Amino acid sequence: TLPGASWVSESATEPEGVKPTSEATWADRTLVAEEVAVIIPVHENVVDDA
Amino acid sequence: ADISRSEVATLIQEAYANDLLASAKKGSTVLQAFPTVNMGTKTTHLPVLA
Repeated sequence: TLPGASWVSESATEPEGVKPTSEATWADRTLVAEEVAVIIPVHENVVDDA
Repeated sequence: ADISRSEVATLIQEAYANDLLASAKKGSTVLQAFPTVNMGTKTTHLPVLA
């Protein structure tokens, strides 16, 4: 989020004389490691005979 | 009255001997008698005059 300025008058006693307060803000965006995998089963005789 | 053979338990140990345990192993006889071939894969064709 971004802060916001305003136009201010000169006064000692009136609301339009006061410089307004405002805030930036930050948030979190995250990496989470997730597991992707496969098992490929084969007969040992097929691996020997290929 | 008297000390029995149960009355001295484990003062009389029992012995062990491997004298009768050995048994000579015998291989295949067709691997003795006939010519072998070293196969590289499941199947081999051998042509014969019919």
